Amino acid sequence: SHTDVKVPDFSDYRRAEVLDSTKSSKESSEARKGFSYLVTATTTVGVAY
Amino acid sequence: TATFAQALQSVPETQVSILDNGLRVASEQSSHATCTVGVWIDAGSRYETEKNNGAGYFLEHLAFKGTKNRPGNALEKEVESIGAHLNAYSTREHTAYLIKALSKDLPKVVELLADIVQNSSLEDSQIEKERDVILREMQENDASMQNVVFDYLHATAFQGTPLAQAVEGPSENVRRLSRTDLTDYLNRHYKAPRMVLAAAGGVEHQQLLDLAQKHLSSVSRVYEEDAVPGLTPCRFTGSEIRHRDDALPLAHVAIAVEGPGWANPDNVTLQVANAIIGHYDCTYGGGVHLSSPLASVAVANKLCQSFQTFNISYSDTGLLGAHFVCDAMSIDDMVFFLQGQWMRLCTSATESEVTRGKNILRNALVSHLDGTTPVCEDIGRSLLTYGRRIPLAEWESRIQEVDAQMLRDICSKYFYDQCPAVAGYGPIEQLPDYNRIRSGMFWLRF
Amino acid sequence: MYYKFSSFTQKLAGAWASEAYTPQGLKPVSTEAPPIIFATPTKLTSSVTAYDYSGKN
Amino acid sequence: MLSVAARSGPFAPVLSATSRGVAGALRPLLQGAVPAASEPPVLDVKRPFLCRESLSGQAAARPLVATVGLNVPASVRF
Amino acid sequence: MLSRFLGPRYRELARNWIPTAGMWGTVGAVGLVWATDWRLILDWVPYINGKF
Amino acid sequence: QPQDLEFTKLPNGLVIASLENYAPLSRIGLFVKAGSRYEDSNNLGTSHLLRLASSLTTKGASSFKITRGIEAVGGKLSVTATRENMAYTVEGIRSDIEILMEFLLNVTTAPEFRRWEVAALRSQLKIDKAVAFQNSQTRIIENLHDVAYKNALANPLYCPDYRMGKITSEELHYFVQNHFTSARMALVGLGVSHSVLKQVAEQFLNMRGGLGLAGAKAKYRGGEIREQNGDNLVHAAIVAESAAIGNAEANAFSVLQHLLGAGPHIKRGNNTTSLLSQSVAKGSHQPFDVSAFNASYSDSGLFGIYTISQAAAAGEVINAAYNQVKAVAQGNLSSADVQAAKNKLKAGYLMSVETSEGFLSEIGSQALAAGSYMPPSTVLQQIDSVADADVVKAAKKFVSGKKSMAASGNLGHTPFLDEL
Repeated sequence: SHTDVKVPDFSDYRRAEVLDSTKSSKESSEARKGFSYLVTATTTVGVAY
Repeated sequence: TATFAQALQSVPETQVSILDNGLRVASEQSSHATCTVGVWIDAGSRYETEKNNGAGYFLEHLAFKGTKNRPGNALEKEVESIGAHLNAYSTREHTAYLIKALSKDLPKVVELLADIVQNSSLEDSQIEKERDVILREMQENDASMQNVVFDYLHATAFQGTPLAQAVEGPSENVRRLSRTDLTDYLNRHYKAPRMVLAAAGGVEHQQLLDLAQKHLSSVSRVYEEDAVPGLTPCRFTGSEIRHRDDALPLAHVAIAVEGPGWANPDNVTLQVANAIIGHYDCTYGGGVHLSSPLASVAVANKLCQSFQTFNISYSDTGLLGAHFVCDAMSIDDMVFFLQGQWMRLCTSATESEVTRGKNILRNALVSHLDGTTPVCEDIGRSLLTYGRRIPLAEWESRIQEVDAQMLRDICSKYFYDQCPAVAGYGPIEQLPDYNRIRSGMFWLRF
Repeated sequence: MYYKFSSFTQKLAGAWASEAYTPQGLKPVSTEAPPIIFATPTKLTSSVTAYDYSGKN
Repeated sequence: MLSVAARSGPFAPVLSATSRGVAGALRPLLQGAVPAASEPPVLDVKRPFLCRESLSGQAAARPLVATVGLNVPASVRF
Repeated sequence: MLSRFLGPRYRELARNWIPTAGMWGTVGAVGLVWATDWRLILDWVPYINGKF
Repeated sequence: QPQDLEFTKLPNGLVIASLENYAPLSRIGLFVKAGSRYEDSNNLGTSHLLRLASSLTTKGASSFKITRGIEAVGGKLSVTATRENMAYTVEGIRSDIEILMEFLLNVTTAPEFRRWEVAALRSQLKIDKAVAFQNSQTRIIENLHDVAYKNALANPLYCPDYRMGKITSEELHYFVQNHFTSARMALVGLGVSHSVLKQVAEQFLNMRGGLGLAGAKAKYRGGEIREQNGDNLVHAAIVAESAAIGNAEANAFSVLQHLLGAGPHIKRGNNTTSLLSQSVAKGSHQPFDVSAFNASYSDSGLFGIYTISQAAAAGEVINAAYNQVKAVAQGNLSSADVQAAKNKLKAGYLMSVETSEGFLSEIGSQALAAGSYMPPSTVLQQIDSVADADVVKAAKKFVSGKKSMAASGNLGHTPFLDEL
């Protein structure tokens, strides 16, 4: 059936803030995209300089 | 004469009473000669531990195949003795057994429901027969691509949690399914404080309360281990599942974000957002003059076969998004247009669209609650989710609080710059990469 | 015949007699449930022990 | 019991066809979609028979015999 | 011939788009000040008073 | 308690009925005796395109105005069609009923029927016929009506493929000016007072006055049709002629179909009380379903059996069902099963008039056929006044009459009508 189709574990790839399947997301999600857009922002500052 | 708010005020109130067991007995009375009486149980597929995944569905199968008091099809004959309709469903969070009947047979039907509550005989030959029937209807439900996409979206949106597993479970669980685990599931998930006996139509609340005190007294009241089963939260995962099978003629794609839940009131505002976008399929007769911009664009450019928008809510979680079936050669373009509409609701929601969505939501909320059966369903799910039956006047008061500013604030809260869950099935080569979709979930012009 | 719990709305909608009350097909037997093959299955493990406080003794 | 469509129990939406010009607030069950099917081939038009002399000989009188050639066009006789 | 663009919906659209356009004008002004080293502005910013 | 249903027979023949429900949403519908019964062979499929032309340009309201006006208030406009009558129903909030009735009556009285709009609409009717023929019951009931009647009811609900691209605006205007006449209109309203409906009907619908073009008089021919399409299941419908609507024999045939099996009562039920299901289940071991079909129109009816079975076991299923009906016709029935069938019929009618849209359909149908409303208690008393000898006589009329058989599937083992 299509109910046999199961996603395997990604625990060897996930971030530390979303490793737990019991706690909810959307609490640390803004911190994660803040870190990623901070990396993007400082790269864009460097290339603009 | 009467206005809309006065007419909603004139709707009768749902009477709710309690038992010593913890049963919630609720009833809404109208002037109909028929009635719908059902039992709603807070036990879905979310309460299973991955080794009893098909347990509630298999109980729903064996629930109508005889009891200890009424062995076998004679039970069915009883439901056909009075001309009653016996229906049931199982969800990821709820289970319901409901009977439509007349009012004059209102005692015995309650007793019949009580039988299916607490005396369900599980014969082993019936286990093998219903195992074959479950395998047959899972291979039948594989043909319907919409349910496959729904299950794929739930599997990829809540990975590693008890909300990813399907209602019916995997096939191997159906093969090795014993009777002891069904008895354990019935013992630990069919207790009295997780049950609502709901009646709608030509009923009396005192007579129904007396019948529940007679038949539905002492259902379980005991956890049998002094271990209350609870529900941990389920982690939403922005991810993507793509089932590529080019032999199918059409492709189904669903894109969702994480929803707020049941008790969070902005649900109502999010309903208005869906009412702005709406639904469309090829059998409609509006042409290019449809009010929804997505529907008008899809008609004009011949993009999609059909689309719909959903706001599915579970206990402090949910999915919120769109699902469309279309040919391969349009898929990417449809995604683009859909994302544009979402960002429009995040940036430039106007007052006329908000008023139209509010009118559509009022029409949907009242037009759903016609007849005894959806009213009984509303009562049971309201006492199970909110803990109370929310009146339609309170829905009207909640709709009237919505203007364009809080609508675009809520849409910026939930839709804007968020990781979606994408489920695809069919010729989905032109379905864009997840980086493209995540880029399309925000605007550079804001 | 009257209502089926569907249409992505968590509600009962209008359905036919052959779709709401006979959801199984009229095929004689179920055909097959084919397995899924993969490169290499990943490892699944949990971590919730954490630690405790520190002090004297 | 009038209302023939409602009098027939299971065959209620088979004996009556319902469509809409303006979509409702409630989403319909079984939205449905036309799959991309095949198309018939395009053939040149044939001679009409609007006089009695051209209809002379057009009526069948023999068992029908098909013939497929390799480099001969496929023919049929009545 | 722009009398089509007179109405309450277009007024609400423009009113929604004032702060984003103002912020983009602020970005363009700061970018033109920084890339040209204008003495009318950097002499007022307290940190950048070293090259002039 | 809401007010009683109240009627008014206008001098132009229009029948208006209103019930003040004090409902939050009002539903208002016009019922017209203008089905596919009234098409001859030169205007086939006109009723299908007229059904799909409910949002075209009218006088005073264009297509854009109609769609954007009904869609802004949240209400809906829909149209349903049997083979005998159509119904244009709008529904919406009671503060919007004035513009909703304006839109409904402008749609249903004076459509402009422009050429380019129906030229756009013909592809839509092709798509509609494809979606409607995606299932299997619709095609076999359509062929059953094709073979059961020789005229005036063999005209299908959906436009034939040869007529697509051939319906013009002139024959749509001709059909409207013949069959949308005021002597065959029932304007019914739930949630609206009689004053508003009466004043709108007197102010706007004095355009046509005549009785209209009628005189169909459908006749029975019988026979069979076979559709070899290679499905693993075989669908079969074997019917015969039966009495019309509005008679005691129609109630006898309804009691007979609820005795023989008239649809499921239990989700994934075993159909214990259905006699045909009992006979096939004692005869077979395969998945199947056998039900009883009854379609009783104003002048004639069709009653019979409908089986879906396997390709290799269609003959035993059809023979078992026919032998069960033959056993019922000989007098092999008990009074408890007749009482159960009567209770099933009463509950089925009362559940059919449960919701507001089914109730309004019942109001419009009884207002068209009789000009008044029978209360449901009188209908239940008419159900209760049927003897089992009338059921035996109805089964004997079905058995001893000429038949119409429509079959679809792999019909290698499917018996012909001479072998039943």
